[PDB]
Amino acid sequence: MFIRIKCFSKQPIAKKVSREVSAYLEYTGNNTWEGHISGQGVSNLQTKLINVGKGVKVVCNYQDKVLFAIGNVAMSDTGSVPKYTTKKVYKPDDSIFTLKQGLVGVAALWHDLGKANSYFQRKLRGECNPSDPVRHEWVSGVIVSTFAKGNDWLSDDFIIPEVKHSDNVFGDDQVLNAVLWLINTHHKKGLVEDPIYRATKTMFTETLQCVNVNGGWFNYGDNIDECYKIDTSFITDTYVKQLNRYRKKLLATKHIWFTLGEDQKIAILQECRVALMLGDSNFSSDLIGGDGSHLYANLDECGNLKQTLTQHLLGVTDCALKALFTINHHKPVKANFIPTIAEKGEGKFAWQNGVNMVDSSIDNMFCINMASTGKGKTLANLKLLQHFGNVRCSFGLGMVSLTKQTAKQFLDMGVDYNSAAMVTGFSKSRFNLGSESLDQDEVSVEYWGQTSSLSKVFPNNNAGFKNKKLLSAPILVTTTDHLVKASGVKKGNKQMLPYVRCMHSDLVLDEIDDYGIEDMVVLARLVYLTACYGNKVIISSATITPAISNIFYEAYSSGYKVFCANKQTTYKGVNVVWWDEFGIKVEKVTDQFSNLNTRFVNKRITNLLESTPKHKALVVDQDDNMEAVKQSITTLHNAHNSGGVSFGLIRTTTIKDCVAVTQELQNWETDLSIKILCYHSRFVGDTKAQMEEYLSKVLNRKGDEYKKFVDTTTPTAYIVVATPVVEVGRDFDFDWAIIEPSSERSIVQCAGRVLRHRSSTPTTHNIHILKYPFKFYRNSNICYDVAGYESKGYKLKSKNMLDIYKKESIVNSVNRLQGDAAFYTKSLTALEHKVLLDKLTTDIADTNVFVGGWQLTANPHEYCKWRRGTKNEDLVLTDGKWSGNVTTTKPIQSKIWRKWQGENGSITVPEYLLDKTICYNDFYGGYEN
Amino acid sequence: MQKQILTSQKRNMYILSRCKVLVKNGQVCHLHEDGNVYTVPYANTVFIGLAEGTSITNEAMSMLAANGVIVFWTKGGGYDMFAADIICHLPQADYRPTKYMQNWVRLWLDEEKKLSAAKEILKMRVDSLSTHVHDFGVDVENKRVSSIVNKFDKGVTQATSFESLLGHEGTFVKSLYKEYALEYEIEFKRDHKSADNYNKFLTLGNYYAYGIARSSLWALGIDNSFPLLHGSTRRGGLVFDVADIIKTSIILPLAFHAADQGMSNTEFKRSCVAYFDKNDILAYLINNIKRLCME
Amino acid sequence: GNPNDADKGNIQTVNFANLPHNKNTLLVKYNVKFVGDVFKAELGGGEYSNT
Amino acid sequence: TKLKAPAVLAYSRKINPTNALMFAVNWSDRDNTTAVMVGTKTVAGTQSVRGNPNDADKGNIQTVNFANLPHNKNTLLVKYNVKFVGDVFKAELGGGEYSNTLQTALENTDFGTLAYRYVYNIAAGRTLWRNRVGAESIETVITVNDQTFTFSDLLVNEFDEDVDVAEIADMVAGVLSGEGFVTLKVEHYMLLGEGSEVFPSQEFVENSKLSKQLFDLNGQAAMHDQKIGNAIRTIDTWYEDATTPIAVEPYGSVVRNGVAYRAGNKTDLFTLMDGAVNGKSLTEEDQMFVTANLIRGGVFGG
Amino acid sequence: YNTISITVVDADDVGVNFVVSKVLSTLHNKGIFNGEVGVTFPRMDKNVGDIITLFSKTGVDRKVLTSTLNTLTDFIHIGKPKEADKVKTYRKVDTKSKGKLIRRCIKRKGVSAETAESLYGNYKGEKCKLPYIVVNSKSTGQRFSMFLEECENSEKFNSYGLCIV
DNA sequence: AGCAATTTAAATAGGGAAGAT
DNA sequence: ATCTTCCCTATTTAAATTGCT
Ligand SMILES: [Mn+2]
Ligand SMILES: [Mn+2]
Repeated sequence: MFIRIKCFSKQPIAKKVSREVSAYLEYTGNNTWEGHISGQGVSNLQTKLINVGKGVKVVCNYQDKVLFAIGNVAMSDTGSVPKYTTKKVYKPDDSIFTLKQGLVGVAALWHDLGKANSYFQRKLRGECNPSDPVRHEWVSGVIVSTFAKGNDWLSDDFIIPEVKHSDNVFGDDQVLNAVLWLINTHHKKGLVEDPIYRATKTMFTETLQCVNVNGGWFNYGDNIDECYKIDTSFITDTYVKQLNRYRKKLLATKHIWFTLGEDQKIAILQECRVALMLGDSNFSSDLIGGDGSHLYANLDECGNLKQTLTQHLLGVTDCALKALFTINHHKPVKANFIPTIAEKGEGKFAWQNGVNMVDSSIDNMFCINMASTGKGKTLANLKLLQHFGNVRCSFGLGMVSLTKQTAKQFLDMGVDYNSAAMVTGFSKSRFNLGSESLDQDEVSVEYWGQTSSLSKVFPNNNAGFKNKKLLSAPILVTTTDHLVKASGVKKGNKQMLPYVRCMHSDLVLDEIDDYGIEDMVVLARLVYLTACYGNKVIISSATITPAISNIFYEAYSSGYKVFCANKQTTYKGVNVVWWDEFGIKVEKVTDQFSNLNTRFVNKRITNLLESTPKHKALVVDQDDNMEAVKQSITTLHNAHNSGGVSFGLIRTTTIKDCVAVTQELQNWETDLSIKILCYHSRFVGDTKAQMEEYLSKVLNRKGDEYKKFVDTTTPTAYIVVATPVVEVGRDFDFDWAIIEPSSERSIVQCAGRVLRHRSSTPTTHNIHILKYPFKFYRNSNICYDVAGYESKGYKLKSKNMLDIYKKESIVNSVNRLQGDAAFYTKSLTALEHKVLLDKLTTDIADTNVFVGGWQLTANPHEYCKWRRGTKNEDLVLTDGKWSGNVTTTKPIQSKIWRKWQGENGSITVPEYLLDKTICYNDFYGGYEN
Repeated sequence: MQKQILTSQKRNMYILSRCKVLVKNGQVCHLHEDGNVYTVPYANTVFIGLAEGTSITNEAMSMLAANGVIVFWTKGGGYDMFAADIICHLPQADYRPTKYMQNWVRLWLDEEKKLSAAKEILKMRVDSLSTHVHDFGVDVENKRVSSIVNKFDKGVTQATSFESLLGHEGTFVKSLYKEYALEYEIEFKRDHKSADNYNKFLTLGNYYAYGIARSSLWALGIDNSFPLLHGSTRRGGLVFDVADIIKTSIILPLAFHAADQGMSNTEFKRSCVAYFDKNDILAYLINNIKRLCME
Repeated sequence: GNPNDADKGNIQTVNFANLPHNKNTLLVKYNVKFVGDVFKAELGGGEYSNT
Repeated sequence: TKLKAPAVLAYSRKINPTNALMFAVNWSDRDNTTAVMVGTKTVAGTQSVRGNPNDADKGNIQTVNFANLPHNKNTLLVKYNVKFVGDVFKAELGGGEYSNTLQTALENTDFGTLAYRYVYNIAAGRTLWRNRVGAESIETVITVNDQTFTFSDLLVNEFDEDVDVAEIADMVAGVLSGEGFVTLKVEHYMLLGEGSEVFPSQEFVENSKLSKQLFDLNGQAAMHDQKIGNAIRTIDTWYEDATTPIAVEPYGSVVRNGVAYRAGNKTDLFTLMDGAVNGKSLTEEDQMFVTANLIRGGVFGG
Repeated sequence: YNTISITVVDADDVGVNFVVSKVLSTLHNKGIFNGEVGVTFPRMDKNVGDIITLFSKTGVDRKVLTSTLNTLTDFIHIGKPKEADKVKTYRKVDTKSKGKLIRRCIKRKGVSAETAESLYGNYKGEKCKLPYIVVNSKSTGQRFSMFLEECENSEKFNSYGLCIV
């Protein structure tokens, strides 16, 4: 590897980086180094070139592509290294940036006018309840609305009038309404409980007129008259001139505001709100010290009076203005040019040369990567990102362990921690034992990286470790919940960090089908927000349903419409890149996405069907599923075994179902040597982690290394009874599976856990589908709702899987890829597709995906909750002693193959099952006994 | 303190001539006798060498050794036929991996095991020829080179004494050196005290292969003071076996090509860097001693 | 099993029986009564028992 | 392989000491043994408990025991018989799929050293915890199979070489390695001084109850048999970071220090016996520790 | 003032503080603290500590006190005599509980028992929580607990090593 | 002997103004 | 408008000296 590093730094920092860059490369003179170094040499050079201080101006070239660029060095757009750099380059009709500046400046000088009431003064001094009857943002909104109703609010002297209690402060003037919504929602968004309003309201002001004081601001309301008697000590020199210059700025630019569309207004006001909380939290974090008394805004850690309200408003204004400037004029730090990506894929990765069919100069890209598992999907996503140049992306993945797997792939192929940042925000205690030096695994949290210039506008220089890893990451391999808060939050400033993260970075969401329906709705909201700033969305899901692919394209198309009309460019359409392991297709799609997507789906189906059938599923006829499991285990051991040893996966639905199947199979008298494992999610930290590592090392069938992790000498049935934790994110390879039916994507995923690593075709049948789910004996009205898309609004007419599924069927992604809306009441696949198009629709609703008008409100974050689960309290095992109503029990010790013990950790119990003892056990975790 | 760069992937490579080697402002550099200060990339240097009129200091040697750069001094040869004595500072403050030295000792003390290792290392130069084929000079797979390496392999297979190995060593060196001489149409005699460019390019490559061999041996902690091939003529240490594994494959055709094209010594330095870097000859030698040690 | 409760006391009461320290011999008194009619079943049948 | 330990696996106690009866003698009048009586003085004081604030006004007439030497005898005499028994490898509740493997894995145990340290803890005064403190003269007489042994100056912390302890250790190791039993009548004579207060063992009282019960057999002060059994097996100097001999426990755990020395660092007895029945090479010290536990006994099941 | 160290070692079988108290008793009974040798403890946080420190002005040698503590030599350690310009001197503080002062009211004021209960019924009952030692007293035949706390340095000391007045 | 702090000063870059075509 | 020349303008590099280890 031959690199060349050029440096244009000033001051003695130029000399301090010369020591390190002259420790690793030869000096060619004139502050230019050039030579041969290794991969990790480049890394050590990155780590000790960035850590040496601020102001490092380093460009590295590997062959002729830029390896890395330290700082905001413009470096290369076409040629490299400029000369007479200077200012005043373009100076356009910027319009919408002047609009955002005027809105943020006018609102930020009015965002805390409502702290001047006597209640907030005695709240800061501390002789009343610290919770206000009406929040000060609403009081400042009442001030601004009363001033606007009285005088002309855009060109007049200010003077705060006598204000009363107003239920609504939103009128008709679109720009005033924007300023009012920025003022009122600078801490939290208003929440609308009204069902008719949630049913009908769509527009900007027409929804904003329904935002009343009862949506969170009106806490208790007994001291309203003191909350609206206000002093007017803000009339000073610099506050009045700042208010005048920003109001006239808005006055001069609001003529382009009425030429915007609804989508524009929503996205622009979201940006304005994010910059306003950025400036407000930035000025509230630091201590300024000086004060002019008689009025105060915030309190220090000692509770003393600080940050008087005139200079507080001025500081929040300038900090929000500077926030806006750096978030709207940033050339963000991108990743290194990974040299182990750009070469050609060989063999089964040979489809990854589809990036040589995509244009490298497209400003936008919507990848739908429909490639099957085991083909290197995430490596292909990184290849697609690097085809357009240097990489800046957020790999948002479900589960901690899948982020760990993608991080380990990124580490061992070409990516160091100067470009990658693995973020899992829980600090799990799963450590690697055996040998610390001989590990060559366990990707960790260090991020030598490079701190971006956006950290100076965040509160108190961003944060410590976690938010520095969030914001400053070129490549952010993260759990997805660090990105879905970009679309907005209920309370606080947790929106700004993923918002500013997704503003300048691409978004790569892998296996989006494993998320929930509301989770997929907020993920497509994130896709729309990412496309709002021209970034590229890579979706990587093999079993995509047309509905999902369509609504994600429509979210990207609305976002790219926002980005196109935001830079005053005519919208040519979205560069959609359909991708699988058999080919690629790049089309400029502005309309008719459905026929092209279904034609690519049909081409992928015909490229999947002439291949040999790997998963032949038979739906059993035996009604009782207990003895159906027994007979199917006996049949698939007598048919599918490797010299007497067979691996079976009993995929069931819920935990007590799993322990019921386990306790039946343990007490089942047979000549077969059944060896039973329980693989559900309710387990203690230690025990769970141990199951994972063992299962990953015994079900690895790409080699014969497993022969030494199990007793393959004696003919044995190694059976793993598992819940849907096996069908998501597990690289497992079973000889056969017996599936309790809950949804068709569960069938396809548990087909993907059988012969995942081998290529031998089954002869007779490798999957035995149960006749009924076990909830049929508990609830015959609805049985597929647990881990399925059946529900109270979408009920199957019959629950028989002979009626709702094929008796003999080759299970692949084809049934999920096709998409059928008719006959959803008597087939599982059409039931699935129905729900997917009836929840992820092209409407705005309130919990929908095109959400417009409601982004202003708190409604999409309350009624569409990301990871909406049950109450979930956590019973914690502390050194062998349980906390709550747990009561350790003893398992049946009949056929347990492996049982790992646990002493620490915690189990997640729903509040429903907290009533009784969860009865934790070493073999199977939680049950009802 | 990080992984400190592994030795087999270290890339830079110098022999410094007529310059006092010092440290300015953090980095190791060398200052010639005209005021020119050229920096040494000590974190990626494999070895440095010191010719006549050179002088290194203490903290420069420390920054080379603690980073792990083996340093030798080129002069010291005073006999008529032999490269006599090269003085070589080992970085022993870095505590080395141990069991590779134990394996080398368990093969060194057993006489039949040393002979067995002597056998495989004599055909290691034969496979070096086969793997590292240059674009210029001779072709390795011609009838003459294959006939002589076949006679060499047949003779070293039936060998039973180290003096027979020394004799067959002499016929091998005479055979290759003279065949290269024939190809480049010159008369060649290997004298280290000769003004002919085919000779002092060969001594420069002797110093280069010496530095490569001590970096390969020090990367596995192997001392020069365990020569598995020994004799009256062959008394230099283990460096005169792991250095001349790669004469007739790497250095000697490169030395003959450099003495045929006939620019200065610096193109030969840079060509040695280029071929030791492109084919990873250092990592190749380390991996070969790796498959030697555990067998 | 778990070694992390090797700390703190086990502290419980048990029953004990020692000889007093003035006598050094333990005497055990019992009466063993061997009884006849061993082949008759006390409550079983009368064919299988006599065979 | 993978010889999994039985859940019922237990071993009997092989060092059985009697209760250490305590008498008052003189230093030169060693035959006149008068029994040390536990006196008991009453103390008037109101009760103070966390659960009953209403009962703190009146009650709790407590009567705390004590035990001193009489004011005419200056030497405390402690008599107990330590019974070492053989076949320490026989499990009483275990069986012989695991215990027989233990027999054939701990046959190379040097019982000589094990027994030495047992008889040295017998003789040096490890069985005399708080009443060897401050004694100007320590003496131990061991009577074993009509043989009398005299010990005067043995420092209890290190197991130094003396041929007297060694002599007894021979027959003790011959018992412990083979079959049978041996009985050591141990009488300790410590000259504390005229009327010095002596230290019997303590019965467990409740958080309330009385202040302190001293151990009584038929009115006379004594010390617990298991407490002496703690003294005899206090031979463990083979754990990592071994400073002082601790009592040989299956986890190397001392309660009074709040730490366990062999727990959680792969040197606990259970991992070593599973290593023995799976046949990895043990050193001499941990194998001696395992044999000392089997001499101590206890149920090892899970 | 030069000083010497007496550190209790290997006292796990017996509490450390019991050995500390026996060191105090054996230092009392065989002289040592005539009127000028005093004690101090470097580690009183909640325990009395395991180091006795003697800061006699004339100078304490190793030989006299090692002959004195011949009875504690199994679990004692004596450091060489070092010097210290300032030692942190402790004194004796005693507790009274009901009947104590009642008998005082018998023998000083000459009042009857019931009126002596009457003047002291709602009073007294102090509780010392200071770090302490447990001392055998030989002249008065009962064993008690003696409490030590920090006070200003006094020229004269008792027979125990604590400050006078 | 290398370096560090710290001064001292020479020079490099850029912006504004004015004069040419 | 474009481009050049020149004057600020101070920002930015290189040398120089010298205790300190
Ligand atoms: Mn506020
Ligand atoms: Mn504020």
